[PDB]
Amino acid sequence: ARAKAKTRSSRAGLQFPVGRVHRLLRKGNYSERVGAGAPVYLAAVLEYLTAEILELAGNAARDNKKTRIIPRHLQLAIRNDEELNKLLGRVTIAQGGVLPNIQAVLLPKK
Amino acid sequence: ARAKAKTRSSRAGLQFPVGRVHRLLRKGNYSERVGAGAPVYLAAVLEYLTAEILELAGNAARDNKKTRIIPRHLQLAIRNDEELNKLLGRVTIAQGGVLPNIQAVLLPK
Amino acid sequence: PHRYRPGTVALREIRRYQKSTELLIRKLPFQRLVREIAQDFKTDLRFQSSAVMALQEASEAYLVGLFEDTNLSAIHAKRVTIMPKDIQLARRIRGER
Amino acid sequence: KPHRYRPGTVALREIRRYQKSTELLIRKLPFQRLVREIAQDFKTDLRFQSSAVMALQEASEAYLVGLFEDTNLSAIHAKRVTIMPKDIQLARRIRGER
Amino acid sequence: MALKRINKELSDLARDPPAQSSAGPVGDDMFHWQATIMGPNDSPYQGGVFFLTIHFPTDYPFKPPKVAFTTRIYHPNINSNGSICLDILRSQWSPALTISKVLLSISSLLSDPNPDDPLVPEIARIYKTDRDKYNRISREWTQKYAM
Amino acid sequence: RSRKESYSVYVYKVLKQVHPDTGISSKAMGIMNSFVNDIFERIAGEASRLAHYNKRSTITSREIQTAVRLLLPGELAKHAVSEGTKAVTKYTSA
Amino acid sequence: RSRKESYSVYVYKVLKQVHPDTGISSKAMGIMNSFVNDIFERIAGEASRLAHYNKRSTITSREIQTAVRLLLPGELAKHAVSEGTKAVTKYTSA
Amino acid sequence: RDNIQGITKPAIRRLARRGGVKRISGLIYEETRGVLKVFLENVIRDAVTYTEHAKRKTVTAMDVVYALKRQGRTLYGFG
Amino acid sequence: LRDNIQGITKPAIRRLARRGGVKRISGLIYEETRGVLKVFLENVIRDAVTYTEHAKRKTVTAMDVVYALKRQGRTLYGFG
Amino acid sequence: WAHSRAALDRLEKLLRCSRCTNILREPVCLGGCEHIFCSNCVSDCIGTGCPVCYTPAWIQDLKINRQLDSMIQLCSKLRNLLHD
Amino acid sequence: LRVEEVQNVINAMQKILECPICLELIKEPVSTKCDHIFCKFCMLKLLNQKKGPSQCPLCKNDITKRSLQESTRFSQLVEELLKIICAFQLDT
DNA sequence: CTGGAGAATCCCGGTGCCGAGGCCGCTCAATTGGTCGTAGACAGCTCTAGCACCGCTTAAACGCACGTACGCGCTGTCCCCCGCGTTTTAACCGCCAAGGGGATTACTCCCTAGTCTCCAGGCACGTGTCAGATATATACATCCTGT
DNA sequence: ACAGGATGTATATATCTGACACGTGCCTGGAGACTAGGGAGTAATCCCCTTGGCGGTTAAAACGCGGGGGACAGCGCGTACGTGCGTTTAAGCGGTGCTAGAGCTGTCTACGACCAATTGAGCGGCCTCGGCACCGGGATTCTCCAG
Ligand SMILES: [Zn+2]
Ligand SMILES: [Zn+2]
Repeated sequence: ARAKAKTRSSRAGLQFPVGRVHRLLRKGNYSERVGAGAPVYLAAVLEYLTAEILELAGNAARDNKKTRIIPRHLQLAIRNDEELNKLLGRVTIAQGGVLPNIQAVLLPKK
Repeated sequence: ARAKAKTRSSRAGLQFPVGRVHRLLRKGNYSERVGAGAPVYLAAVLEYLTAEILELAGNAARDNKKTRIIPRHLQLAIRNDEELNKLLGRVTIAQGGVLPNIQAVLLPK
Repeated sequence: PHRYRPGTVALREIRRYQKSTELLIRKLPFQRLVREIAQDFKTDLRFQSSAVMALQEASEAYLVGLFEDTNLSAIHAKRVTIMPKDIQLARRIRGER
Repeated sequence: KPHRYRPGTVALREIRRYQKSTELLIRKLPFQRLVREIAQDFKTDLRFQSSAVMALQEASEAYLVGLFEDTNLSAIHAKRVTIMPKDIQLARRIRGER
Repeated sequence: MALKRINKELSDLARDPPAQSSAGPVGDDMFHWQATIMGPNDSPYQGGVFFLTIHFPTDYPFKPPKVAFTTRIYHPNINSNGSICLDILRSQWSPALTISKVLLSISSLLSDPNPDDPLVPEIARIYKTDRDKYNRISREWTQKYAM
Repeated sequence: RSRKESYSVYVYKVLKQVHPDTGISSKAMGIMNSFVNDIFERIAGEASRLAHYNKRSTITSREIQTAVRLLLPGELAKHAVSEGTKAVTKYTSA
Repeated sequence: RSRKESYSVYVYKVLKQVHPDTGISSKAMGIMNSFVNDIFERIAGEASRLAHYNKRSTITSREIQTAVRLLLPGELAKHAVSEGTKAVTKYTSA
Repeated sequence: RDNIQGITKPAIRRLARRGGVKRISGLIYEETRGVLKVFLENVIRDAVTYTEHAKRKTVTAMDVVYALKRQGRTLYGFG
Repeated sequence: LRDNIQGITKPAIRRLARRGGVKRISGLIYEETRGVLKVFLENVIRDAVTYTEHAKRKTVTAMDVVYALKRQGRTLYGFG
Repeated sequence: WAHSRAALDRLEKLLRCSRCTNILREPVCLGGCEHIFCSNCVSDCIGTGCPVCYTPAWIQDLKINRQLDSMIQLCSKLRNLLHD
Repeated sequence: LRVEEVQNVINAMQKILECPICLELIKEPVSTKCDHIFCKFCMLKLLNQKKGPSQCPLCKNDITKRSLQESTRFSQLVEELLKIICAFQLDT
């Protein structure tokens, strides 16, 4: 009888839950008060990050002729993208493996 | 008319401030509540650590025939005691310099 | 009879392992190792399968990183053979010793 | 007859001289000029405190002396006593700056 | 994509022909092209026209074409097979490169051979040690090879 | 029967929006959720500090944008700040 | 005319209690203040994570000693636990 | 004990091969397992002190993840 | 304000390296030492200026400098 | 011969300054923000990332609009030849 | 009158706005900070033929993929100037 | 391998100073005394999951020969880096002057915490089908010894 | 450089299967509406400190020249490790069984946040003298060339 409740995520055209982010911020022991636009901005930033990661992983999986993302595609994508590599150079992925590279002196004379 | 004001540091037999640590913890945005014994325990830990640092620095300074502790003595003590070297291996001391060492290969023979 | 000269089987198995993702350490001896490394701190611990897999993944990642760094050291030393000097040099440069 | 030491003895004596004291080694005025030139690529007409430029210094020579400590051991592992540009790049790649 | 890229390359050159040099297809196969290049002015090759063929790759322009002389040329960086050692053809290849431009690079190499990266080491000795008689060797070859 | 929260549904919507014909394995989905949690923790910790040091008490868009700028490398930060700002602006416009 | 906080008095008291006839420099005093701060934020931040991981809301002596055991390597942790427990026991005795 | 020998020589060889190593000298296996065990008590000592602080008698994967997190070795895929 | 990266003189670099205790230095070290020192500068001041401009002040404090050093895992003592 | 005026008008509508609304003075677009103002429009507005967008100037080096300067000078010649 | 150099200048514009790497009329601009212009998909075949950092196509090195931005300053002008040129051909 | 010459280094004494050390407000941040709502300790039930064990498979681990390719020691070189005298340049110290911007307080108001009500979007739990794993039969690329 | 034999190695088709993508039921956390209170944004003012310049000193830097140590290419030798094959062993799987400890709900009380009144502890400021930095001079020692 008041109004139809619209989610704050749909208000800003986002899929990530703005309310959940706001709750985590207020219960995350970060400050005694949190601004209104902070969760909206944070959700958009996280959405951009995960979208870039997902599109790179999908490109890798389609290059591997698979329709499901396994950790190998994520490892290859983030370690092939130079800047994502430095952003996530200090993290370890289970079942991710390493990258195919051979030192120049090790390969035969040919 | 209530009672003589006794500091919580004097209650625990410490020189480090206890109420000040409690205030810092409560305004430090770590939890909405802080236990009573946590600041007391933390003040004792800090006092022990700084006492070790100061006694090592004083020993190093009296080795160098000086009465005032300068950052050179602090750097020497930290990099000489391996335990504090491991604790503080990622911090540099202003005007701390380096400890005199030479690789055996470089020394002439 | 046929005989591969030393240097090609190594390269082919490097290629085979660099695309693989399975764990290179056997599960049982590693579980027995961790169960005895952890027993000197507290008696009769219990471990979850997820926890032991996490230990195995983390230690294998650390080892493969250490090996690629020490191989870099080996090429820098004008060699192709790993020797413990390179292991120690990498350990000390990375600030672990 | 002029007196000349063999190459290396004065090198070791000036190793000892600089490994015992803590004086600043980089000239302050050109250092702060370089720092200001670095900063002008981000914001114009920025003002710097003497304490800030001194802290930037303290960080600067500390990082350089650490890098040189690493590359010296890199060179001696290379079975030589003269540091080469490849040694410092190896040191910077091992630690993970590239 | 490779074929269409070829079409516009020949189209504009048709409306804007090069001053001296010329090129074109030798049939329906657009990947194989023949070109006639004349010796640079005031150079040992002056007066002679050298003939060469072009082999477009399957992913052109993303890869350099295979080009070699069909006319023998005396050059420190060119062999008797017509093979040419040119830097832009190996490493700094870039789709932005066009047939008209790369041909002028050849002319420049004719005027400026590169003994530092020889394909025939002996000719490189000829050019650096005495450029004067290297001209004499180069010019006589043009009469018997390029004409 | 306890209810636990994850980001799997949102990650799945983002995937079906970017590549409408791609799937996620359970291990990969867990890795993605852990990555998102790690990024959230980094951003929140940096923003909370930036608020604390300047004697501030509120987590606003400006210092979280600043935290993103320090943590995200290069033009990753440039795209992220722009996309966050447009989202906040359009949220405020309605 | 603002009022500024430091640990100078307490550091000086501990110095005089340990070595009664040893001086201190101003730069050394600043380094000591920075060190004691850095340790304070390290311990407090670790105690915050210990409290949050166990779904707890109070930072007590248990979480602080757990953090001390995590950060202090070996012998200092053994000494620090003993000195802190002695202080807590004496405080509770009064 | 003797469980340190459980990491057999071919296991070190194949780890090195995944690392890009061409050949191994005989003086590498007893050092790799020493580095491995040093890392193991570096991590397990934190994992168990998390568990005992949790009033738990088992070692959870979350505690291991936290122990790796403090040592700059964060792990993805376990929550 | 241009052309002071060469202001880091050759004897200054030699003295820095000898504080680290190197015996012999090749002539091909100075340029890439300039380069790496450069890179460290735009790695630190890039964060320092952002710290300053967030507070809406045009003067860079030593507090912000040590702040940027701390956030890169190379904390500094002696400035607060 | 008649649509030429409409063409020219659309030309300045797509190229003229939106702040000045007259002849441009070495205008430079900082990037993703749609600013067609002259450089002197922002010569004193440098700061706050942008006069409008408030997007920080990541391109510290002057990304000179060589192609756009070419376009505006060709627009000048088309204007000159059109108005005989 | 003066028509011939009018079309010469028209050729000048269309040359300046042609895909330097592709010779295809750029329907909507895609520019990097090097201010080069692509007709789309040239960058994706660039990033497919190699698995590393990209190299600047006309210039030396100013691209690392996806550093481009959706420049729409010429998108409206492409079909516009095409309409004027075709109408002017029809007009005269 | 054993001695003088020189040069740097170390050790000792007189001198001036400014920074460490100490004392006087005083103000606010510490204390003390009540009060209340609540989070953690504690008890009890449980059942998921971890621990232990037995039997069959066989891949992987282990041991031994070999011979070859790489680690490593000795040799010559020349050129590149180091020790040192000389001239120059700009760092460096001291002083002075203008002011812009950092550092406070007043005050308001507008943003945000807190609360109650309502519901739907997200989580727990079946659920079948297709992407993916595996077998087997290939075609095919690449090493390797002989020519 | 080339070629055939042999060992891997990429490819396609067929077949099982269980993990995922979806669907359904349900609830609590998010949303809407309202309220009150203080965080801070703006304006005004004060002045510490940054910036800029000028002038004299000189110490450090640039430059150069001789010359010798070492980085390097080369060669030869010798042990050590990749490659392969025959002989185990224990990982691996499965299947079963047991129960301890994690995980949940329900109480209940100590206990920490909160507020009000008070006072003394540490800080700003303001002296004051000796630890030391410096200058000068004499004694000690290590490298180097000659013997
Ligand atoms: Zn304008
Ligand atoms: Zn194109």
